[PDB]
Amino acid sequence: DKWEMERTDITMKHKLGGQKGEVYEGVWKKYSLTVAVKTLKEDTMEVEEFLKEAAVMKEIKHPNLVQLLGVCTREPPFYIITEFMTYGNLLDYLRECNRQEVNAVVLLYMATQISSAMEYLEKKNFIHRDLAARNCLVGENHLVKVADFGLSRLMTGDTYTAHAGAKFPIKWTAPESLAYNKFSIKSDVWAFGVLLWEIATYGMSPYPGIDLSQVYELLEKDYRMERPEGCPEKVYELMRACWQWNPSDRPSFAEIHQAFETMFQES
Repeated sequence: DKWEMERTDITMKHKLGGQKGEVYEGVWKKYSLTVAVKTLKEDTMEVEEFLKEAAVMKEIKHPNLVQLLGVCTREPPFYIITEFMTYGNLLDYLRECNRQEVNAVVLLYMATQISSAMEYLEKKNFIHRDLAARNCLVGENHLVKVADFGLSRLMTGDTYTAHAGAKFPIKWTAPESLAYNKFSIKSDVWAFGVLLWEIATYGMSPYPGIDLSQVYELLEKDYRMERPEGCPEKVYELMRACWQWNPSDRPSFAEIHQAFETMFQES
């Protein structure tokens, strides 16, 4: 493909973290450009899987989804090269910020950006399956982008059944996923509600102190997290709409983005 790069076009500079693989800060030499590089650890994740992740990322083009720049797929070790985001993941960012700078209007701006990305995936027949603040990245001037290594192809809106034995992040996971391993764009909507709660609390852990093995049983009986201190009523109403028991009663991402755009532009 046009995406293929020579391995010697990039040089590694720093390690950022690991694992199923490692992520490096590197340099694209001809352009003197700082980039991010994801590598495949041998032998953790299967190879065809990794390569398919790259294939899918080739079709993605949106200001709030992390942009692919090139791949190395001819020989091991394999690389996926993307744009570099200066300020790391959104969870640590919220936990460590100056709240006088990162104020209410900024929180609205962040939600608007993320929902724009999800509206795009909704139109293009993709699902994410691990939406959470830990998987969003931050740049200068409160720019936010969603990481997209785990996208799956799925017509809007059919259902994907996860593999037997899979383990989920329980406090972000929709009830139909917890009980029957079923995922759709509506389970992405549920998880988005939890992400909004993360943003409103500047990165607190959800359902504090509540034993994981009882979460499902509470959701069945209509327990939901309470309205956070300082959270606007309309935003909380949006949260609660995202957490309706029946998937078809939950709003679409186009509606959610419309609502946040209006709130942002009115503030």
